[PDB]
Amino acid sequence: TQQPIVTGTSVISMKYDNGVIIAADNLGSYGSLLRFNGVERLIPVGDNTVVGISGDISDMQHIERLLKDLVTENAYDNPLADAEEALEPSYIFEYLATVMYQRRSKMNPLWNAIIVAGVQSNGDQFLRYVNLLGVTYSSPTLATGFGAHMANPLLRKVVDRESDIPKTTVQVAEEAIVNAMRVLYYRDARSSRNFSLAIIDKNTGLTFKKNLQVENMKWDFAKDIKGYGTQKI
Amino acid sequence: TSIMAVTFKDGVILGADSRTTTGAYIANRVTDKLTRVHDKIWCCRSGSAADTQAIADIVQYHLELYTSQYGTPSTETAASVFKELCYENKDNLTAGIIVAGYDDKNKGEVYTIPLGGSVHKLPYAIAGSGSTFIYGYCDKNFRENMSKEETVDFIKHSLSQAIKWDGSSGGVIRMVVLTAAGVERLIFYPDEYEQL
Amino acid sequence: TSIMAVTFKDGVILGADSRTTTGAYIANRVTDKLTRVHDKIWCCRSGSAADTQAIADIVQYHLELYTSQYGTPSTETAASVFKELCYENKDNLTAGIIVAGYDDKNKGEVYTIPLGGSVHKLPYAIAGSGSTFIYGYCDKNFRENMSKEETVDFIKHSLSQAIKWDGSSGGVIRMVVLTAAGVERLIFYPDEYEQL
Amino acid sequence: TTIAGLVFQDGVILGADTRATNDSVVADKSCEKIHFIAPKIYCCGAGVAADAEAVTQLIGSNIELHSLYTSREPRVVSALQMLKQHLFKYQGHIGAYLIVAGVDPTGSHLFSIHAHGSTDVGYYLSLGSGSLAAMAVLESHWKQDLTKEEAIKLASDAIQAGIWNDLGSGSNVDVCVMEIGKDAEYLRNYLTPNVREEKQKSYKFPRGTTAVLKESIVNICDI
Amino acid sequence: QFNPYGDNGGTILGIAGEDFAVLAGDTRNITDYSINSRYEPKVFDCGDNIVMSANGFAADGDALVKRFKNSVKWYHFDHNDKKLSINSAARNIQHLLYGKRFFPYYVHTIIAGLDEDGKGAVYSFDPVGSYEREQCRAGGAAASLIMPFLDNQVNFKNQYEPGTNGKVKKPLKYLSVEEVIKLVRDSFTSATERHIQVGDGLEILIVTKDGVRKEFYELKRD
Amino acid sequence: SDPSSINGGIVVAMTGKDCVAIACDLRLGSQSLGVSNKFEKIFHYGHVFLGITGLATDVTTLNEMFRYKTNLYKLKEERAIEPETFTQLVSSSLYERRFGPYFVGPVVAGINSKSGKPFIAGFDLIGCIDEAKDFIVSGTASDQLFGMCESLYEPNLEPEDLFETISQALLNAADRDALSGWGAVVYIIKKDEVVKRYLKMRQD
Amino acid sequence: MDIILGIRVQDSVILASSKAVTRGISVLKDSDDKTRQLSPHTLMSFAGEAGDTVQFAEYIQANIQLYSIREDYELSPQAVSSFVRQELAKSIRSRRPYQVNVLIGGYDKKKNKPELYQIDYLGTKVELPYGAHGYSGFYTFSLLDHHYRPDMTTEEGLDLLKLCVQELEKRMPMDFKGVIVKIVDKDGIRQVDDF
Amino acid sequence: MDIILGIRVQDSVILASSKAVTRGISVLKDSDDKTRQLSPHTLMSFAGEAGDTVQFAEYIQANIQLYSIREDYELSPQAVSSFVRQELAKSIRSRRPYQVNVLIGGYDKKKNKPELYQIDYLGTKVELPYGAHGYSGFYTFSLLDHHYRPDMTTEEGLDLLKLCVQELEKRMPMDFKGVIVKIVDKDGIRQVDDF
Amino acid sequence: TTTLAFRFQGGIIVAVDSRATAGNWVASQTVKKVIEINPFLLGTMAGGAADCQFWETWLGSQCRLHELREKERISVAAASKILSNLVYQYKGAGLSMGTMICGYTRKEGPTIYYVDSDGTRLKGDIFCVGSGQTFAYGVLDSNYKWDLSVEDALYLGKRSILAAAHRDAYSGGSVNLYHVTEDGWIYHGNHDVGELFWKVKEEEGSFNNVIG
Ligand SMILES: *C[C@@](C)(O)[C@](*)(O)[C@H](CCC1CCCCC1)NC(=O)[C@H](Cc1ccc(OC)cc1)NC(=O)[C@H](C)NC(=O)CN1CCOCC1
Ligand SMILES: *C[C@@](C)(O)[C@](*)(O)[C@H](CCC1CCCCC1)NC(=O)[C@H](Cc1ccc(OC)cc1)NC(=O)[C@H](C)NC(=O)CN1CCOCC1
Ligand SMILES: [Mg+2]
Ligand SMILES: [Mg+2]
Ligand SMILES: [Mg+2]
Ligand SMILES: [Mg+2]
Repeated sequence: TQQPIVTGTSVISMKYDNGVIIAADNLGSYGSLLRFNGVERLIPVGDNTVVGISGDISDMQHIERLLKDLVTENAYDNPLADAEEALEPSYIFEYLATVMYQRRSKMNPLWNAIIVAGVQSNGDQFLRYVNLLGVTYSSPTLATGFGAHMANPLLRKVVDRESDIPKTTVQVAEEAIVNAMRVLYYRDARSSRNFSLAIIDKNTGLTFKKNLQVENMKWDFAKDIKGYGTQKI
Repeated sequence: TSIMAVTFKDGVILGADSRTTTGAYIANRVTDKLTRVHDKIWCCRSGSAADTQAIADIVQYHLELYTSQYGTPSTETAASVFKELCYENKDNLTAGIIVAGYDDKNKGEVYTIPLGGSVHKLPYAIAGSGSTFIYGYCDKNFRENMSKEETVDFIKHSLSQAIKWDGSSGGVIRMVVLTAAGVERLIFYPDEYEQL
Repeated sequence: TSIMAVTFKDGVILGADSRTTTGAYIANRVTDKLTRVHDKIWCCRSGSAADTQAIADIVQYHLELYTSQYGTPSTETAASVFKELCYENKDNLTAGIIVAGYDDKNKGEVYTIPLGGSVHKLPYAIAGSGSTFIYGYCDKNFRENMSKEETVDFIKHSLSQAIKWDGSSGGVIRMVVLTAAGVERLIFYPDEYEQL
Repeated sequence: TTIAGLVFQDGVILGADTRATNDSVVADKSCEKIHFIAPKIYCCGAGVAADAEAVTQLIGSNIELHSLYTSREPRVVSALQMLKQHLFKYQGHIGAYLIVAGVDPTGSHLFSIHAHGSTDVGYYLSLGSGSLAAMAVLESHWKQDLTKEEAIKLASDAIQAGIWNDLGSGSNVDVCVMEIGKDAEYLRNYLTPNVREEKQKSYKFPRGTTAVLKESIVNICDI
Repeated sequence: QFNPYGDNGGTILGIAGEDFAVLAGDTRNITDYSINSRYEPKVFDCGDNIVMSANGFAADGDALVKRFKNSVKWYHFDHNDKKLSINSAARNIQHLLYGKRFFPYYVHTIIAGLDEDGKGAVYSFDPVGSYEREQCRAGGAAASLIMPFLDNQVNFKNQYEPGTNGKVKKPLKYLSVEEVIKLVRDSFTSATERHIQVGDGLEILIVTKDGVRKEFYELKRD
Repeated sequence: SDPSSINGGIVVAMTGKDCVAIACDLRLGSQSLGVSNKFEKIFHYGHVFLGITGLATDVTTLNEMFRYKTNLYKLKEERAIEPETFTQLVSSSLYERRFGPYFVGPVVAGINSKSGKPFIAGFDLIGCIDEAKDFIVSGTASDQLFGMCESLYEPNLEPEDLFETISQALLNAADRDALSGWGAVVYIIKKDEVVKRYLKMRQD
Repeated sequence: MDIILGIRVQDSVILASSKAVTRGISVLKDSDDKTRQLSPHTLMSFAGEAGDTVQFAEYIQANIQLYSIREDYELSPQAVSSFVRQELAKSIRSRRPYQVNVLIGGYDKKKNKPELYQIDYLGTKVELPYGAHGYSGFYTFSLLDHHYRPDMTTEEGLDLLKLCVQELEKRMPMDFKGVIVKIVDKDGIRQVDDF
Repeated sequence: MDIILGIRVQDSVILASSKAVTRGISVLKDSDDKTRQLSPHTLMSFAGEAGDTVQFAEYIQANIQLYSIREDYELSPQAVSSFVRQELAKSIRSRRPYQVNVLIGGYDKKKNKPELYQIDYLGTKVELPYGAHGYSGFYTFSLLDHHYRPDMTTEEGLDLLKLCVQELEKRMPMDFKGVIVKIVDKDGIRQVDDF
Repeated sequence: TTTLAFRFQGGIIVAVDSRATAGNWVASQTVKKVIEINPFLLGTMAGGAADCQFWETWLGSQCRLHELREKERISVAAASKILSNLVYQYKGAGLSMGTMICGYTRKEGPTIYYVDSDGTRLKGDIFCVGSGQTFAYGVLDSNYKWDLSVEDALYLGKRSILAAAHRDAYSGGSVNLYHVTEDGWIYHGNHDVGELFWKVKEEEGSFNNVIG
């Protein structure tokens, strides 16, 4: 049993016709203090998987090292390490899900919420969630923390069920993710403007975008708002 | 919350961010924390929103009734009414108020009233959760008898840093200028102050 | 406590105040918080004095044994050993350590290790109770590739403000300069830094 | 609860879902959360159901008497001030969260009120367990100078976001439109996206299925 | 303090017919007032013509099913590919659950299939492994809503023959698969209306001598 | 300790075609001990019927209180109180005890004598009104009653059909609750006749 | 105070109440009468917290005796029980409630019927053929469910009561030092001196 | 378990132990023998937490019986009491201590003397002319202080014990259902079947 | 729960109810509270449902192993003590169990041993265990004699559970009856309380407190 110290906020994601998108801001908060402004919380594993992590950053860095060590270990005595025996999203997830549930069962959890986004060998979209309790679930849209409350409603308007996935292009899906990140910047007190976004496509592969910024922000209406009720100046 | 009031040559300027939070959710991102108790006596509010609004509404009532009977009240008088309410109800209030006002006799004055209900007259004052991060900055950069443009920059730069480090602070930087000339409202958006 | 490490053109400088408190009593007013784990790898300690000393003594042992076998360890390697101890014993430790070191290949490097046991490589770092008061100041005044004299002034001015506002910080400002030239100790007394 | 309010060109609009909950079970599938204060002042309620209902009725009663006394149309700021002073007095123990909106001689207004007595001014607001789902939609789509047709769409969308994505909220969408120089139009069951599907079977029993011990006529009349 | 348990909501329902059995569950997964997924399967084919669901805390439910599926695999290895009978499966599940008596799997478990005479079977467990064979059982959040209905409609409780005064009970009958599925669908439609944690979809697994068949039906998404 | 489940018991009400039905169990207990098997929970003030579950001392106290209030209403108004008005009186009376409430789950049932319209309503302990078209449930087996009502109920049932539906809803819900049962009473209410039936049920 | 029983037969009500008064370690008394005559045909037995029991009983007694003088008339058992219930129902929301449970056994001279009311400290009233307070009912209700008939004589009621007391003496941990038995009928209230 | 008494007279030790076994609400048994014969001239009565009492007694019995077979010799009462005390003194600092209090009454065949040892669950041993555990001693020690003499016969010891039991039956709240009495002398251990 | 077992002239009567509860929720009305260990041994079960089922099933295994090793039927004393020693190891951990181990052997005659989860083990003629024990005791102790007919003894055990099923909120469902003799145990049926209650009321003229 511990308490999280340095923390990362929402990770958001969705499936589209040919793949998956995942995104997360670049902040490490120390309670209310916005302490570390350059923290990468999307961690790629090979060229077919991105693991997005929220919660405790020390435990994130531990998980990052486990995944790095997992790639090394898979390559050992494996002539097909960059081909038919490469790491799949489903393998990487199940490993993490095992660890998360084991750690909660020893009453010493890894204080995180994790989304594994990727594309499988057969082209199938992979998107699954796991957290500090070992609770797992999949859905066309997934989000952690504030993202669950705010991003999912917006992303579900694009992909409301399984049958909406083939009808959703990468442009529409990315647009929805970028809008969701702006909404979270308006409304989450432990979020930041700077974020990273990753697209894993079955045709074009892994596209990792760094140093994105929330833009086209509406603040102009603020000038007219005066007082808290009766004040006119 | 990040709030400050700064005296300068021509009078006084109040400054505040616009963020209100319920835990980590931003309940209101465009809040007006600069609130009028009299024509040229304003206050910056921090602590419980319910408590500071309730106090500010009572003070506005007291000064309106003061004005009907005795003419324009001094800034010292306004600070004293704030103090009386804060001190006597200290067990039931979470209110940290900065009172700022312009007389022609006294010019610009700033009074800070922290949690206890004590009063402190100061050249400038900073308060709210985000103030902790700018004590160092404000002490080094404050000068007495600054110009209007210098004092606007001093507040803009100060609250910009407070906003940057405090999650509880953010949004627009509102300011209210109090001089002989009158009352001027200023607003500064993220795209302006973030790049400072 | 007020501690910081700052990279600059020629290498890195560590800085600290000298106050140790048991509640409000100053148990030691001349404490040395800049502590040597290797020839040109030092650390600044904050948190429990017992814990940080116990950790620092173990790291010095590990790096001494690293040096016997594999030659001079990198600053990254030193930070990793600190992290390993802090992270794995997070339930039983209150330690906030800044690791600073000079290689000839990597030049000056600074790693901060807060309570959780996470690692963060940064151009400069600030920590301890008194750091809260200078986030605003340090962000506005830090530049990359400063000279030695500029970096000494930056630290001196920064910790001066931290000392001024934090009761837990105070005494002398100790500094340790890490360059190719060697290791230089600096000390600055109250009568010097208070009047800045 | 998902309640919301937003302003448009020459008016203000309020929205609300129709679900009430007791622990994890639904207490009401069709409850009216948009409340009457004056002919052109309405109140969305969330929180403790009896509290939000009682506090709006009390202030509505006192607003009516004030209007009669002064021979004026009541103002939204009066309802606001009366609600917040009452709620403050009770220190949050009356757990009512309210969005107050209306039209009066001053113009159109939109406020929120919390249980402890704090008030906010805004162009778009949401409260209740579904506020985050609703605010996500409002932050994505709200702009200045909305038409009435766009405003009803956006308000209903904001409530729908709560209905679908929040377990606290559900059933139907109630709307009230308050426009300048016009009668306020109250639109209960504006949307009905959650009608129960037809059942597979009829559970109507054969008569005499239940075993009875006694029968008697009850005298309900006088004398 | 760290709380190792959670509540993922949902509801499940087992009904035993004459030569078949059904295990139904809603596909919604929740935490607090958030929907995690609208389609997260909760009822699993475990091999050997046995279907299983462990409703409650989903992490413990997945862990248990995973362990039982593995128990079936090792039963084959250790006993010459012998078919694991539903009664034997039930006793094995008792030991899996009681093994964690002092740090329980926070789930209500139901299994369904056919007994060794080919008749429909449903077994029902508490979190620490107590179990019994039943003709009828609902489990989870809305179990309190659904079970009285099943007492009435499956076991004909409080129902009498008309005109007998109240002295000849409605005689017990097996229901057809078509009749059971109607009662399942109405149970979940009803439970969705009044329970906030029930909704989105209904997935029914039907077990007969021929194997395991699936049926899916939409439920209200509010 | 929890005042709403010391004594136990249930009330259910339903609407039909030109009729309403209200029903209750007969148990009064002290937690596990069954004390009385004749504790009726349905009362009437003229043609308006009130069921009350919860703490039994408050059930009795509120019955006496609403008898008092409706008697004075009738003397002043020169007419019997109607269900819609009585509902508001119940709500008012409960909410005036907001911070020291009666631990009860009242249920109003009746037919408006002027419009002929069937009417039912339910309340929480502090007076929040639920005015349902279909049905209202209350008591220690309210979850069970919700499940029975939500599946068994259909609209516009004739009086003698509605009797069967409400009876089966009550009986099967009570049998799944330790603190309910021990007998049951069903009132079938029409515009100018009311039939009261005691049900045969299991006595455990 | 521990055990108080009540049984209503054909033509009378019989109240049995334990004689022990225990303060923690010691049994201070073994002949305590846990009852007050409220009126000539109405008897109230009581049990609960020390002090509160007698204070409440004597308070009720004084009020009913006051009523009797004012109106020159005996209140019905039903009326006395309703008065007592209201006083307890008032009490439960007080600063310091009366922790007292009572049985009221009366003969209604108008209706020519014995009546037994059981009221707990919350003000929970029930009319019963037989009643008990505290742990007594756990043992004695199953007996009374088996052996009771409404048309029993007073002698049969006493024998049925002996069977209840024997069961309590066998299975209860506390020594309650036997019971004082009192019969309430048309002729008034009398004590059975040998039990 | 409630009352265990012991009295050492001229030529014997008399142990009296209550017969009731109560689990909360009900008296499950009224004939329970709260004693074990450790050796032919040594008897141990016991009282304390449910389960622990019998488990501890039978464990001590097995160890003393084992000693007797190994050495073909009976340990003195003093030696048995010291063994028992050490087991209880070891127990008190365990993960889960034995909550058991005992009396050990024995006849030392070497010294031709009766001996009574009182040991509590902490391992507090004392040799006494008369002893008791729990609330028994509060009533019975004042009696024994008054009436005891060291040169009393076994019959006088039993009469003095009747006076102790009568006092306990009068003043204790719990019904302990009488006592089984056992006498330990030169001839061994026998039960007094009428008491 | 209401379980009883008593000794009489014609052997042992064992009667139990059939209800299981999770708070005030009635979890089941068809539960088996008697475990058939062998043709001469029965166990009643009250307390934790899992605890009872698991450890009394386990007890049956240990009793089977005894007869394999010793070529002889385990004694009632020995069987009860295996279970009492087991629960004693778990003392404090939170096991909840109350059981009567009832059986006949040639060396002992008919024997009943009460065993519970706080380590108590008692031999005796009459026991009632569970939330409804006090109600069963009321009826049982009043009509108990050593020399009832097997028919009368079976009825009294049945009637004593019925009494408790009625009054105790947490007891009910149905009554399972057993009779233990020299030759073994004999099942005497499942009797639903919803039919038995009314049958007994009419024939006996009892339960005059009820509206019938
Ligand atoms: C359900 C939701 C989505 O939370 C809404 O907030 C809804 C608003 C209903 C209300 C709106 C204005 C018109 C009148 C209807 N609220 C509820 O349904 C409310 C939820 C709730 C429950 C408890 C609570 O405790 C602090 C806060 C909010 N439900 C109720 O009030 C129900 C009917 N009653 C109770 O839960 C019992 N009360 C016992 C006394 O304490 C208060 C709750
Ligand atoms: C019903 C009565 C009157 O309590 C009986 O004692 C009854 C015996 C039923 C049992 C007999 C042997 C066959 C299987 C059924 N006991 C229960 O119903 C029992 C009551 C209970 C509850 C909790 C408890 O905690 C230590 C002890 C006793 N009910 C249960 O065991 C129910 C079915 N399950 C639970 O309560 C859930 N468990 C989860 C983890 O902790 C244990 C409780
Ligand atoms: Mg200092
Ligand atoms: Mg919803
Ligand atoms: Mg029942
Ligand atoms: Mg019962």
